Amino acid sequence: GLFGAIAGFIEGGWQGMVDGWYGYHHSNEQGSGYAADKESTQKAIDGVTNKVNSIIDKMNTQFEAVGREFNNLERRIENLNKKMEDGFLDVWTYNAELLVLMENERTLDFHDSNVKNLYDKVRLQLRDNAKELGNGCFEFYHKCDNECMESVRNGTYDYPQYSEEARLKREEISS
Amino acid sequence: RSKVNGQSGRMEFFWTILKPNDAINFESNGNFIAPEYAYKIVKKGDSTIMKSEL
Ligand SMILES: *[C@@H]1O[C@H](CO[C@@H]2O[C@@H](C)[C@@H](O)[C@@H](O)[C@@H]2O)[C@@H](O[C@@H]2O[C@H](CO)[C@@H](O[C@@H]3O[C@H](CO)[C@@H](O)[C@H](O)[C@@H]3O)[C@H](O)[C@H]2NC(C)=O)[C@H](O)[C@H]1NC(C)=O
Ligand SMILES: *[C@@H]1O[C@H](CO)[C@@H](O[C@@H]2O[C@H](CO)[C@@H](O)[C@H](O)[C@H]2NC(C)=O)[C@H](O)[C@H]1NC(C)=O
Repeated sequence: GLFGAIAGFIEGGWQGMVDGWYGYHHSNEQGSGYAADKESTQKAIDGVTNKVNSIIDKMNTQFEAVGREFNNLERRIENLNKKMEDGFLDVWTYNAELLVLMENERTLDFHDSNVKNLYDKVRLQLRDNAKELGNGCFEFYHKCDNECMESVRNGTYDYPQYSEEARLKREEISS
Repeated sequence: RSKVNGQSGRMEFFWTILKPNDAINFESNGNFIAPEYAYKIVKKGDSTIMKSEL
C-alpha cells in the first residue's frame, strides 16, 4: 500500500484483536494480550462513516415518471428519448463504477496511513527507551509492567522515569 | 374497409376540456355519437402510464 505499513513492514493483521481496527499487542512478565486503540479506531470509523454517508447523501433525487408514451408515427421522438435514457445510464454506470473503484483505493490507503501514524505515535513516545525491531514491534530496554503498557497505549508514557534503566541496558548491549 | 370484429364501419372519437362556466355546442344532421356522461377533473400534477402484468 501507499504508506508501507499494512501488508508491508507489518506482515498480516490480527485475528485475535476483536474489539477494534488498530491496536496493540503487549508481552511482559505478567502475560501477553491484545488491546484496541480506541482514539484512532473511532476517528477512522468517523471518517469512513462520513465518506459512505456523503456518497449516498449528495445524490439529488427528483420525481420522474418514465414510460413509453409515443405511437407508431412518433418513432423519431421515441428514439430521441432512447438516446437520452441510454445516455444517462451510460453516464451513471461509469461514474458509479469508477467512484467505487477509486474510493475503494483511498479507503485502503487511509487504513494504511492510520496504522503507520499509530506506529509513529508509539515510536515518538518510546524514543531510545526501546529498540525498534522493524516488524511493527518495540523491544523495551526496561521492565514494562501492565500499568506501563497502558501508559504507552493512552499516550502518557513517562520517558524520564525509565530513561536511566534503559541506557544502562543499552550500554550493556555494547558488550 | 377490412372487417374488424365483424365491422367495416369505423368510429372516430374526440375529446376536449370544458372550463368552468364555458358551454359546448353540438350541431349535427347525422353520424353523431353523442355524449351521455362526462368526467369532472382537477389536475394537480402528472405521471405516466406503466405497462405491467402485476
Ligand atoms: C353558463 O351559465 C352561467 C350561469 O348561468 C346562470 O344560471 C343558470 C342556471 C341559468 O339560469 C342561466 O340563465 C344564468 O345566467 C353563465 O354565467 C352567468 O351569466 C349571466 C349573464 O348571462 C350573469 O348574470 C349577470 O349578472 C350581472 C350582475 O351579477 C348583471 O350585471 C348582468 O346584467 C347579468 O344579469 C351571471 O352573473 C353569470 N353567473 C356566473 C356564476 O358566472 C355563463 O355565462 C354561461 N355560459 C356562457 C357561455 O356564457
Ligand atoms: C493512562 O493509563 C495510566 C496507567 O494505568 C493511568 O495512570 C494510572 O492510573 C491508575 C488507575 O488505574 C492509578 O492507580 C495510577 O496512580 C496512575 N499512574 C500514573 C503514573 O499516573 C492514567 O489514568 C491513564 N490516563 C489517561 C489520560 O487515559
